[PDB]
Order: sequence, then structure tokens, then C-alpha cells
Amino acid sequence: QDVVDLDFFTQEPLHLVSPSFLSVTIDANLATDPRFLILLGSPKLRTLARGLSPAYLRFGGTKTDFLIFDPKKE
Amino acid sequence: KFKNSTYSRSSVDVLYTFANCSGLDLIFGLNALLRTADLQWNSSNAQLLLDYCSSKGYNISWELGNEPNSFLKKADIFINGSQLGEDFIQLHKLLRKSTFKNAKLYGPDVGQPRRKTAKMLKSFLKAGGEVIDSVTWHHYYLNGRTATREDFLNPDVLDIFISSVQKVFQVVESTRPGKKVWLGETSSAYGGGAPLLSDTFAAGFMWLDKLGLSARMGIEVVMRQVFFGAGNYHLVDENFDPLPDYWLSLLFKKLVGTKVLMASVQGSKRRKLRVYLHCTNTDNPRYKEGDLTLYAINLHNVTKYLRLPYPFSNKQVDKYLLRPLGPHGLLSKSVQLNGLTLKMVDDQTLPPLMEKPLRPGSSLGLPAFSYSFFVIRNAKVAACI
Ligand SMILES: *[C@@H]1O[C@H](CO)[C@@H](O)[C@H](O)[C@H]1NC(C)=O
Ligand SMILES: *[C@@H]1O[C@H](CO)[C@@H](O)[C@H](O)[C@H]1NC(C)=O
Ligand SMILES: O=C(O)[C@H]1CNC[C@@H](O)[C@@H]1O
Repeated sequence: QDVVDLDFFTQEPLHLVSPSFLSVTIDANLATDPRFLILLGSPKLRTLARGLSPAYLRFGGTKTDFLIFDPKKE
Repeated sequence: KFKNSTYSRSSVDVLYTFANCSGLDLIFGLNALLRTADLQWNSSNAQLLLDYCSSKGYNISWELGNEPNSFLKKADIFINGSQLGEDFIQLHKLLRKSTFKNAKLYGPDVGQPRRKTAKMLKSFLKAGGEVIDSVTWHHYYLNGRTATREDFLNPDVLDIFISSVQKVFQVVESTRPGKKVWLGETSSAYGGGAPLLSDTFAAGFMWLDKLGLSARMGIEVVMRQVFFGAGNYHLVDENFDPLPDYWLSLLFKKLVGTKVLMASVQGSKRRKLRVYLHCTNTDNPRYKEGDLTLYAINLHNVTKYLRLPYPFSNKQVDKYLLRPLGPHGLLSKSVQLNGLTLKMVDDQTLPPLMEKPLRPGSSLGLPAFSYSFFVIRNAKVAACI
């Protein structure tokens, strides 16, 4: 036999997830890539990202604790 | 290993506009290894950055530190969880004395229990648990360097995750009950992912199972490492083509609502046939209140047929079955929905996602090494209303 019976619990919500349940990251290290600007500029990529709205985008990774803001910088 | 780098106001604007015009909620992780003599968090740098973000009207949320358990290994600097809690508070003050004083604060993005991470997380939640809006932790199943194809297909590997979560909820229930629990960064395999594994159809087993278990065990948000970048576990490769996890994520987002329910298999084995139940996602114009979304993983080497229980046995079911495009099977970087290859129509345009309606009363066909969504139309579950 390859026939399987399922049991469902449907009395009430067991949990409620965020609408942003399925969220994504960009690793902090992507901002050490010279081509950063071009990459996140990509319209195609934005079409793909918009498909996952609503979602958080977490900018972090190992490089988080090794990055320093330079407002003099270009 | 890792040394200090700067970034420009410019960098910031890229990342903000990316998220803004994409419709996502930027969370920005701040440098926590900026230290004062007494090993306090030196807040001045972040302060500069907030001024600029504030001075642009940037709607942004915040983190402080990533995987703080590693700092000793990483930067020959050990911060006890107590101090990190104290630093979180220093930052909450700075946010409160800012233009968006309602801005959310998440942390401490600790590694999974396996990394001997409990003591740090318990001490950090006792110390600074009051000022964070969610607890963030990270999870990977495997080492990317050693991970095999059979690891990706092994239910015993998937099952380790259950205990990971249990051990997290143990620390949190003992220090900040009712606090929302988030996976801050998670995928298949650490060190950037498993080459030729993390970017294929085969990666879908660990990704859809992680989503199922997280929803089921009370995880409120799951953050996929990464949407785009260097690592093999990217949803979108370096040529901006979507990988099969991306199509899986998109199908998940259209079909699965916020109300988590429960399905399980009658056998004394619920290991290789894994099943999840939510209310159908309301925002989807094809479906009405009461409708259920079942999602199923088949890790057996043959087709299994699923039978819906009373009183949903005779309902109309729409199949959304995902299978690799050949010839690389589970190692393929291309997937088919109900036997139709999934691709962008053009750079501006995603395809339709086309159901396959089943005859009412048919058992639910789930081929070997495959995952599927099944929408139960007119289920009329009151809890879903
Ligand atoms: C914090 O860092 C700044 C440079 O960013 C330095 O000039 C300052 O003296 C530091 N403050 C303390 C109290 O350690
Ligand atoms: C399919 O899996 C079984 C275990 O259920 C394994 O022993 C078997 O070798 C596989 N198929 C065949 C034809 O042997
Ligand atoms: O090892 C990995 O893949 C990840 C582990 N957490 C930190 C990330 O920067 C890193 O990319």
C-alpha cells in the first residue's frame, strides 16, 4: 500500500504567523562588493523581490560587527 | 580573519531604495564590536548613521550584533550576554531620542543551540529582553563543505530542527514568555551553502519543511539567507535568474494564510511523508473564507496517495505540484508547476501560477522526492473566517 490517511485539526488557529512570515536577508558582506549599486539597482531583481512583498529584508551577517559608517565617503 | 570596512551614505541609499521600491521592511544590523575602554558599546558611529537615516525620512528597523557567541573566535573579544543586554538598552534610548522613536529593535541573532548558545541568550534576555520587539536566532542544518545530496533528502536531518526550536522556546519561556520568536537568518548549510545542492530543487525539502515546522511550533517570522549574493543558498543567482527555492517561496506566499492548523499521517511513521495545514491566504482572489491550504513533502522513493479526512473527502482540490526540469533531476536549477516550466515572462513580469484541478473524490497524488500545495475549495472551516 502507498495510500496514506491524513488527520486535520481545524477547530481553531494553533498560531498566527506574520504576513511577512516568509522573509529574506542580504548578507552585510554584499556591501564590500564594488558592484553593490549596480546589483540592487537591477530592475529584474526588483521584479523578483516585489513578488515576496510583504516581507522583512534583514541586512546583516558576520560583516555586521566589522562595518563602519563613513559619511565623508563616496 | 575578518577586518573593519567603511560604507558610504551612498551604500545606505542603494539598500533603502532597493527595499522601498521592492515593498519590504528593511532591518539594519549595527556594528556591536565598537567598544569603549570598559568594554561598553561605543554608540557614536551608529548615532551618526541614525542622524543620516532620520535626516532622509528612512522608515527602517534595527539589530545590534550578529552571532555574538562567535566574537571570541571572530575578534578575540568576549561579551557576556548581560553586557549585550545593557548595550541593547543604550540603543533603545538612542532610538527613543530619534525621529522614529517607535522603530522596532530585534536581537540578539545568536547561533542555534548546538553552538552552546543557551547561557548567552538566557543572560541577554534577562538583561535587555524588555527593549527588543522579537527574539532573533539563526539555524543551518549542515556544513556546506561536507553536506551530501543524501543529507538534503534525510528526514532524520530535517527532524533535528524540531529540538533546535524546542531548546530556544525553553530559554524564552523561562525569561520572556509571550515575546515573539524569529529566525533572524537561516538556510540549508553554513559557510555560504553546499555547492550544487543549496541552489537546486533538492534544497526545497529543507526550505519547505523549515517553513512548515516554524509556523507549526510558533515561529512568527523566518528570514531566508539569502535573497541574492555570493552564497550557494541564494533564491536568485548572480545572473538575476530565480532558483527553484524562489518559485517555492512565491507559490508559498500566494497560497498559505497566517492561521496555522495541523495535519498528520495515520501511520506510526510521520517521517518521510511530512504534511502541514494553514487557512488559504485571503489576499488570493481565486479562493474564499473557509478554504484550507495543505502542503506535503514526499521523501519516499515511490508515489504516495493522500486521502483527505471527513468531512473534506469529496471537496474540489487544486494541485500545485513542483518537480525539477530534467536532465539533472533533484540537482536541477529549474522547476515545473503541474508540468509547466516556471520562468519570468520578461524582466518586469512574473508568470501566472496555474492550479491543476483534481476530480472531486480522488486521492491526492504525490510523486517520489516531490513537494506540493493542495487548496481545498469550499472546506468552510469557521476558524479560517
Ligand atoms: C568612541 O569612538 C570615537 C571614534 O568613533 C572615539 O573618538 C571616542 O573617544 C570613543 N569614546 C569612548 C568613550 O570610548
Ligand atoms: C527504495 O527504498 C527502499 C526502502 O524502502 C530501498 O531498500 C530500495 O532499495 C529502494 N528501491 C529498490 C527497487 O530497491
Ligand atoms: O555560514 C554562513 O553561510 C553564514 C553564517 N551566519 C553569518 C553569515 O555571514 C554567513 O554567511
